[PDB]
Amino acid sequence: LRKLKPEGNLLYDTVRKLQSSGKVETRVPVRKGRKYKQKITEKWTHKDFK
Amino acid sequence: RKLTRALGRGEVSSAKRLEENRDSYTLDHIIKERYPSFPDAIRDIDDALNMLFLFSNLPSTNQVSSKIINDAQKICNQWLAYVAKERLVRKVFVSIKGVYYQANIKGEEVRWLVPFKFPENIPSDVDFRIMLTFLEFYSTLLHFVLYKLYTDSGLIYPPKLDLKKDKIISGLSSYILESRKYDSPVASLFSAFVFYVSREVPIDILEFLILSCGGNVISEAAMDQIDMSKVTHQIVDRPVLKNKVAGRTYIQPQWIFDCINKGELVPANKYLPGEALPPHLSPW
Amino acid sequence: EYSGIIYVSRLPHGFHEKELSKYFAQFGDLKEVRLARNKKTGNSRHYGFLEFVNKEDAMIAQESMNNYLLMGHLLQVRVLPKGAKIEKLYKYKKRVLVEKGITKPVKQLKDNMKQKHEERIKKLAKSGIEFKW
Amino acid sequence: FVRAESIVAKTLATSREKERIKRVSILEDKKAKNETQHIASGKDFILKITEGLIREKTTYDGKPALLFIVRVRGPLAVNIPNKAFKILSLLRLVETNTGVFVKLTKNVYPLLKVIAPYVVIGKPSLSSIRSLIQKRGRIIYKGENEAEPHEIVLNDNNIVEEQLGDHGIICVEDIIHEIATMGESFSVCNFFLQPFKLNREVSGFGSLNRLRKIKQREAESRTRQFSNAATAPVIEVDIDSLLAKLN
Amino acid sequence: AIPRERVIKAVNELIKFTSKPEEELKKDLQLIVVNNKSFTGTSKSFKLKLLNVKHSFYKPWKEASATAVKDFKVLLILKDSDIKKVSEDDLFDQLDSEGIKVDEIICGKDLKTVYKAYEARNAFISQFSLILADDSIVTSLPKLMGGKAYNKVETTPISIRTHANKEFSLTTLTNNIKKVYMNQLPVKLPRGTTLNVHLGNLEWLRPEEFVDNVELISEQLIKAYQIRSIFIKTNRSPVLPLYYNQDVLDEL
Amino acid sequence: PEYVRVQRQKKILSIRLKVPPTIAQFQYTLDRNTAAETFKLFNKYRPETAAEKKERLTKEAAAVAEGKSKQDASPKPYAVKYGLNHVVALIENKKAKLVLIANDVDPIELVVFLPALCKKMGVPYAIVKGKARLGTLVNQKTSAVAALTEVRAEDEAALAKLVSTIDANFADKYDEVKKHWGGGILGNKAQAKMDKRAKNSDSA
RNA sequence: CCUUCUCAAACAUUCUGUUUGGUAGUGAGUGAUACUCUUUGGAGUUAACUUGAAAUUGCCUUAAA
Repeated sequence: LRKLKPEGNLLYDTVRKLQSSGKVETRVPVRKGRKYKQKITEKWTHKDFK
Repeated sequence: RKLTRALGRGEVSSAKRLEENRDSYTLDHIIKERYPSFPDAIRDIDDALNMLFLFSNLPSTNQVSSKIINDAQKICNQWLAYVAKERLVRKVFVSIKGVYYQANIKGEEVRWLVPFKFPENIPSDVDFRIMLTFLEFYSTLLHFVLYKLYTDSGLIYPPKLDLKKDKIISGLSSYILESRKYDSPVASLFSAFVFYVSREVPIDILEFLILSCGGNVISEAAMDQIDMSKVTHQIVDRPVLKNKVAGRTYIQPQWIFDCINKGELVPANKYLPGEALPPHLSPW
Repeated sequence: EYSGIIYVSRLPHGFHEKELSKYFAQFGDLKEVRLARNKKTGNSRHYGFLEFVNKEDAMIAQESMNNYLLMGHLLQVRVLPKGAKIEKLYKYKKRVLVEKGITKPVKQLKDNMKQKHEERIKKLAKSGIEFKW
Repeated sequence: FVRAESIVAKTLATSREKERIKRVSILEDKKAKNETQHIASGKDFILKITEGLIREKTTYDGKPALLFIVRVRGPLAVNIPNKAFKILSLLRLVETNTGVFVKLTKNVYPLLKVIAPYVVIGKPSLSSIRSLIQKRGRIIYKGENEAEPHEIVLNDNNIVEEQLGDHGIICVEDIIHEIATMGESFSVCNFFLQPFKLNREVSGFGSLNRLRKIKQREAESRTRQFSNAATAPVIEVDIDSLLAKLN
Repeated sequence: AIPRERVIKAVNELIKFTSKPEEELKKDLQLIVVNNKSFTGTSKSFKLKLLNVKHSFYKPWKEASATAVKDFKVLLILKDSDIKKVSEDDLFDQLDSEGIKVDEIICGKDLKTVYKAYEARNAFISQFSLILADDSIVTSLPKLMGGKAYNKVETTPISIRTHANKEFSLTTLTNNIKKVYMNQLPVKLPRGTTLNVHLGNLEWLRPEEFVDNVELISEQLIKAYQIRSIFIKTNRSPVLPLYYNQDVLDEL
Repeated sequence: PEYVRVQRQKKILSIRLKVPPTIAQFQYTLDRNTAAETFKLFNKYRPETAAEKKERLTKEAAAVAEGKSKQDASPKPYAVKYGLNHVVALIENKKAKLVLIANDVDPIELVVFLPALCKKMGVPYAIVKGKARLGTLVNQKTSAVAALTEVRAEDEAALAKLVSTIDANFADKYDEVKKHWGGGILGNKAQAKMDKRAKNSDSA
């Protein structure tokens, strides 16, 4: 028995069980989203500096 | 937002006073409304023990803070000590994914899996936050269940523990039970026996079974820090065991598993190293 | 027409030449930098000089640091007049002690002491002191 | 931008740390030469913080003892001197919050005195060692297709026999026994353990997490000391609590 | 031993030189210069040797300072945690019987917070002419009070054993300060052959007391450092070669 | 939203319109370095929080219940003065050592005379940007002013150094505030129009 | 924009006695009396006094954003 090597991951099994129960939605992980550049501009306190 | 204001104003003492003046939300009302007829709550217990035994084994990491892992290990040790004191175990099934378990609970069956105590990688692809919320719900549910099971038996809860025992092996010996026949046969199996175990065999998964059967257990790992005057058996799995005492019996760890699966106390001549064990003779 | 040479003073301890180079380099390239130090010790004298490759950069850096409090010191800087030919300002280090004796024979210094005793007696007698022997 | 005040404070803290390292190396050379006539103290010392906090002191006595060094951030203004950087690289304590076991010895005790501010020290409980080994075990690889230059997690017990079996070492429980027992060839197990990278005490930067980090820094200031005397006893924090917090 | 009659003639000549007439206060100081082949091993050392004395030389010093603007005072320093235990009354009730008094007690944390701003550090240190400090805190003092205090023997801290048995036995500190006031004449040991002890104003002690003190000091110095030569002088006076040992030169 | 355009047009009018010298002395604020040093110094003497005040009240009550020297056992207080009327009263006495002045008080008239009265009495003063920063140390949403009538002897040297730094950075650097009326900046489109006109009038 | 060496031994039980070791400083300036050597090349020391930490030029990163 000391030779035994664990295989797989129990977390994947619990996630598959929660999905088979229907309790949780499943989908590809989302990434950071922004449809626009989010334009930056210098502050007036700095822009007026000479 | 109030803590953010207290931190941005520089009055850290006000932030400490605000942190002291708050309490976490309790789910117990949800546990009551969701599971009337407490045995019906036992019907869903299988997912709770599984998720808790899973989270207890994974290494501490970000989004865990390890406090949840500590509460899970505590609840698992308490449930194991209760199953051992009540000798509720009835079947076992070792597997590559872990050591499966089964035990009666007021006559209801309750299967559960115990992950092997080895490091495991985190894929990070799963939504960990939902697993943490499910773990919190299952923790509140199993906490209420263990409280009811302890009050029904009259044992004090939460059980007291000797801190020195936690510093040695942190095993099932922690959280000793005490009050404020046996199932015949599966309970009190190996009665009066005092087993010994080699270091290579697992100590937690095996000691819990021999203790739930009522047999005494000792491990060489306890000798690393610190009698063997009463041992009647010595589990061993080394490819070439060191010269055994003629008066002491020796057997492979597998012998306990089939003996629990059957309860017939199969002869010791089988499972003697290095002889190959029967594959599993699994109950299911 | 002020030169790009710059004078500095009231430097906090540990503001060695490496720090003055790392900080003033952000304003622009500097042909040289140095700091005064005691000849007998490595401690800084809390004043130094610098030279910018561009004269405008020197006055620009001087405009900001002229009253820049730092480590409790009211740091000051004044652009030097034309030229000023930054001077030696040697980077003195803590000189090690070194013995150079004894080398003369012990009999010679012993006779010199035996003579100097009577010489000091005659000298104190020259001052009117009555001490004898 | 360098923000001159920052580089100035850093240069001052580095000069102070270098003066402390010179004061420690002078006593180390005087002890290696056995010129005890001028040394400030004739014996090594060690101290154990305990929970205003209780404190105690005892001579090291030269007896070997297990220890688990844990890298820690700070002092904030001190850039690492090359001497301390080499002493840390010898212990492989890069990536702060990294930890590694060490066999304390009279030859190794002075080295801890130089890195003492950089790392906390203590005596982990055997259960803490079992947890550290079973939670974050990792192993180096060689030969052995998919490629050798790749670390692998410590799961297969058979690899411990394939690699450490020339010494008679067996499944990881035998390594745990060799580490707790401080047995022969224990250093080979230390090199084979791939020192654990303990997780940082708390992720945060939120308001509540900022309060937690403030309380942690306050406890660290209450515990850690920077006397820089070159003779102050090494601190011996209860490592089991730090591991229960970090693990 | 050095002849006592020669020291008597020397102190009489010094009394004559000072009897000739605030410059007189500068001119009245007495000292005993001493030479050696290599003091302190060539390494710098701020430590002072507590020379033995047959009489309370500090008592006349305070008795003269009480009428003088110098306003002689004794500073005290202890472990930073020990200041809370050492109430001023605990020293007052014990030291009034001897008539000595400590003007102030100062924690070592005070030197780094309130006695910084070097102008104030000198204005405060100048008031005291006999600093005292714990054996442990004294090593940290130079980083705190600075090196200017060590330039003068009056401002240099004197070690005191507050902890004979560990954890603050007060009687140790009491008897130690008493002996330091009544039977000790601390003096620094600097680099180079030159050295001298501060005997204080010539007017205070009687000439026989100065002779006995110079004799005990020369005896302890010959026993300890094998002084190459000895001299005594009034501040402006030329050194008097009252005694010298040629035998020390043979080891040079 | 109409309030947004209203405040924006108000700022544009404050920028475009000429200003008397007594106004616009604000925005010649102390430099961020000396201001951060002044706030690091003021932070040591923040007013006691109400919890600490109740703790000191319980301490003095326990002392009077058994001890002697009622209301005298406590150490002398040390906290920055912040009341506007109290700050003006501290001037012309004259116990004040320094008088901070927020540049962004909503009624500009409330503080326009403070710099002049400080120059008349000679008390050191400076116009730190932001009333909220002055109020954060005060344990109040806004205070508009700060002052130090007393300080610990250990901090007296740092206070004199900060006073000399504020003087060198403001009292001398901004001596010209008495003249050279502000608010003369023109609009961007009008600036480009006048520039193109001046270029075409005398250049190709 | 950091903050400084805040104790170690031996005889000894003395309600602390004795002995040893451990201590590199902000710099500049004024200035009186001298010692050692060293080979005139001059280095190490020796009462005294001023000061806003003052000053004109001596060949490892989750303490981020």
